Amino acid sequence: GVFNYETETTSVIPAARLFKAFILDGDNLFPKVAPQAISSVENIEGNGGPGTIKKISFPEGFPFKYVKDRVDEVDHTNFKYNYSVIEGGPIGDTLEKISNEIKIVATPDGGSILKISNKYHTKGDHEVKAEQVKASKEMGETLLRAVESYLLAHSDAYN
Ligand SMILES: CCCCCCCCCCCCOS(=O)(=O)O
Ligand SMILES: CCCCCCCCCCCCOS(=O)(=O)O
Repeated sequence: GVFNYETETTSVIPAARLFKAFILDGDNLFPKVAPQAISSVENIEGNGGPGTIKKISFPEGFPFKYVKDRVDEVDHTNFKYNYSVIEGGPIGDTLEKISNEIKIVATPDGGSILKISNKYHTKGDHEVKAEQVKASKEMGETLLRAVESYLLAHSDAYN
């Protein structure tokens, strides 16, 4: 079955610039701006388009060693990014896949709004724990703020 989780957050970065950096160049930025959140990002196969497999390794002492994500869909026009956690970390005999959908909307003040949907695909009927989702939300938030700060301090990047 599927557990559906949802949340929203704001950014001081315009939608397109944030999408280009935070979403489309997370491979480069995450290990650079938040090394104590993500140690490395490895392209296993593909470009960045649908089907691309990436291996995200976490620092020593983290609850998980790594996860492998698969790019599902990339919409440059509507700033939509869909990806799935397909292996590692929480994935195993209790959890088959986590399908994520991200959308970034412009706001008139020059910022943006992020809408993220998480779907936990469980096999035999595990329960998904509140502290698992809450941890994942904290990770995403840490990544966003660290990228945000970088983009404020590096005006020439991702224009
Ligand atoms: C293994 C996947 C689950 C990880 C949960 C981590 C939540 C907190 C992430 C910030 C840690 C570091 O934050 S930082 O302020 O030093 O950059
Ligand atoms: C409200 C806190 C949540 C903010 C959203 C954070 C989502 C992380 C984006 C990773 C995109 C890159 O993922 S990738 O493995 O496919 O390259």
